[PDB]
Amino acid sequence: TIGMVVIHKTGHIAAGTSTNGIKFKIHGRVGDSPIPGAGAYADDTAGAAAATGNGDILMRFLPSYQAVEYMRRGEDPTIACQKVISRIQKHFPEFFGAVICANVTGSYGAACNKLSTFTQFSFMVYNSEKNQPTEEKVDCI
Amino acid sequence: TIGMVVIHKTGHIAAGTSTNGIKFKIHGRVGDSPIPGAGAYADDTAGAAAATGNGDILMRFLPSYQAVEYMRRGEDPTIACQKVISRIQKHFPEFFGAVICANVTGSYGAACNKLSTFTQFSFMVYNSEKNQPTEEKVDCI
Amino acid sequence: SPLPLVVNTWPFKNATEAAWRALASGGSALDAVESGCAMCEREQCDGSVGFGGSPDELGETTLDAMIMDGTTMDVGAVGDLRRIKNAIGVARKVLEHTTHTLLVGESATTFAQSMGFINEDLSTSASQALHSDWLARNCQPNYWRNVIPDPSKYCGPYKPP
Amino acid sequence: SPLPLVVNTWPFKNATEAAWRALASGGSALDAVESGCAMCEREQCDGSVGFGGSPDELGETTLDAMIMDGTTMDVGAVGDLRRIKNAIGVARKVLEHTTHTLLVGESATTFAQSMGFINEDLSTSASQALHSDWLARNCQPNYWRNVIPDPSKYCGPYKPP
Ligand SMILES: *[C@@H]1O[C@H](CO)[C@@H](O[C@@H]2O[C@H](CO)[C@@H](O[C@@H]3O[C@H](CO)[C@@H](O)[C@H](O)[C@@H]3O)[C@H](O)[C@H]2NC(C)=O)[C@H](O)[C@H]1NC(C)=O
Ligand SMILES: *[C@@H]1O[C@H](CO)[C@@H](O)[C@H](O)[C@H]1NC(C)=O
Ligand SMILES: *[C@@H]1O[C@H](CO)[C@@H](O)[C@H](O)[C@H]1NC(C)=O
Ligand SMILES: *[C@@H]1O[C@H](CO)[C@@H](O)[C@H](O)[C@H]1NC(C)=O
Repeated sequence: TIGMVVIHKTGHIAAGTSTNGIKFKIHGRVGDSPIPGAGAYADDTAGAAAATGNGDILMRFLPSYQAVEYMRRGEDPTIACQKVISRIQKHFPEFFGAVICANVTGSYGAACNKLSTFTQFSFMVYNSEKNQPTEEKVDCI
Repeated sequence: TIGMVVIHKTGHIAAGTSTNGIKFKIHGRVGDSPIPGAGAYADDTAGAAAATGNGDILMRFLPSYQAVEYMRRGEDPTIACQKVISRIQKHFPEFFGAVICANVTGSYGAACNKLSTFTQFSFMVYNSEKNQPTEEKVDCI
Repeated sequence: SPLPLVVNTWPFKNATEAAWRALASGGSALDAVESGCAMCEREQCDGSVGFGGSPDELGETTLDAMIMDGTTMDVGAVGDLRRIKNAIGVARKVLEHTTHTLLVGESATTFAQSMGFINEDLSTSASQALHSDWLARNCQPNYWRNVIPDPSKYCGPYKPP
Repeated sequence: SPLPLVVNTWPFKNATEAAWRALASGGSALDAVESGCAMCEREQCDGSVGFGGSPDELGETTLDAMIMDGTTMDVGAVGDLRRIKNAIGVARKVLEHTTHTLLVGESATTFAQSMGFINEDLSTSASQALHSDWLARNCQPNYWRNVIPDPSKYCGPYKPP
């Protein structure tokens, strides 16, 4: 899955995803990617977020909408993103998931649930300061 | 569309919906009903909510999830439901939609968007306090 | 304030009664929600639930339903379910027999048949008329936009200009 | 200013690049998102995006995609898209040419064809191979539970207990 958040220079935000799902999914299965608020969410008044991981689970917690909701109240992108991971973590401690957050001014962050097999999450960034697609990285909590 | 919320005697909560969609919808269209947080949402730690109306618009604001989110914060069921309608209202003043709310202790409420053709919303309630399902109504805001 | 509590959209009293009856017999909240909603699928509540209603552009009635367990926060759902009347029944089977959350279209039908559901036409003479009257009316209303011919005047096929 | 900004999941740099390029050419935020995601569909990023990957139980690759406009809060989305490669391209068309949010299955394939997309098999020798080794390992892993025969040891079809 690929989740992407883009903030135009004007301040207009857009978000999106594309995926082929999970291997050997039951015929007709649809994950979180095409679901607004789960796979991705964008609002010019707050910010945008995109999620990736086990959509069967993420879908039930609407991670992208909640991340944007936190940012709506002034929360820092990384914090809004970690808080989202923490709530799911309370229900499914072994869930595979990563979320990227960005507020209306251009600040970004990310978070992922730490598994023995998943300890760090990389994501690409590109803005004015960085004149090259910069691969960021975060340790899972 | 029918959206239903039930709180078992043991405090366990469940919610669900069923619908045939909107008349003359494009072949293959899916509304808010089967989407968690949109058509319905249930959480034993917060409460539950269910929505109905124009699913195309509703699913973009995740009404059931946000209503439950407010009650999680302490909001009275009615106020949680009203706040949800307002948020959407600012984006689509003429959208058709109604939401039912209920917190963990059995308090319920509802709200709807006021239209020339829709000024009241009727919903069924069945309490132990009542010995028959009674029809409740709320004036839309 | 006292429990159990059953709340549902619209004055669909029979669904309320059906859900309450399930709880009264010892059924869980999931049993209650399923019973109440299945009642409206059968009674075709307001023609906006179950078969024989809201035909799409091709005249086919497709159902959407979901059921959520508030304890585990497990969910079972189907969208664009074709040729199966008990939509919320199939949704519950998704919850109990898979680790997935949503199954759609003709693929969900196959799944439903595997779970014991009867594959049958969802049309009725009433929904067939509604569709033909709609066609005669130049397909009004519809949800297309930015296409030709003018969707506010004509039927499709449509295409971007 | 720190804007414009492009952020995407995983080390998919070519997708980030296509998105930036879209912006540089005076493209909108939406144009950028579509460009970035489509780039991974062509490239089959990690085999988790685009055709020729993640075959389902039947060996078929089906795609899901979404695009959202933060300004209007309009959303175009497709789920269980069959036989169409440019999933996010189709999702954007749902946004631009209908007032609906989500279209699914073979029905969505028909919609895509109307919008000018090419109908084609999404399988490749690689994905088939992936599927065959799966059949060989007795369909392990799978997402079924509480069915007969035991999903943890055997392949399907399954029936309720
Ligand atoms: C579920 O929703 C209901 C209705 O909003 C909540 O009930 C209200 O709870 C508050 C206590 O938090 C009650 O007000 C307090 O009432 C006592 C009465 O002795 C008074 O001493 C306090 O100064 C204050 O007024 C209020 O009466 C009660 N309302 C109703 C209609 O019952 C309930 O708390 C919610 N449950 C949860 C878990 O959030
Ligand atoms: C965006 O994030 C930064 C870092 O937390 C914060 O200082 C800034 O005020 C945020 N912008 C808004 C509008 O909240
Ligand atoms: C269910 O609803 C219809 C309309 O109110 C009514 O005619 C019917 O008798 C009700 N069901 C039963 C079992 O009475
Ligand atoms: C872009 O990334 C892919 C991996 O997804 C790599 O194989 C390819 O060489 C890169 N594109 C170009 C034009 O070099």
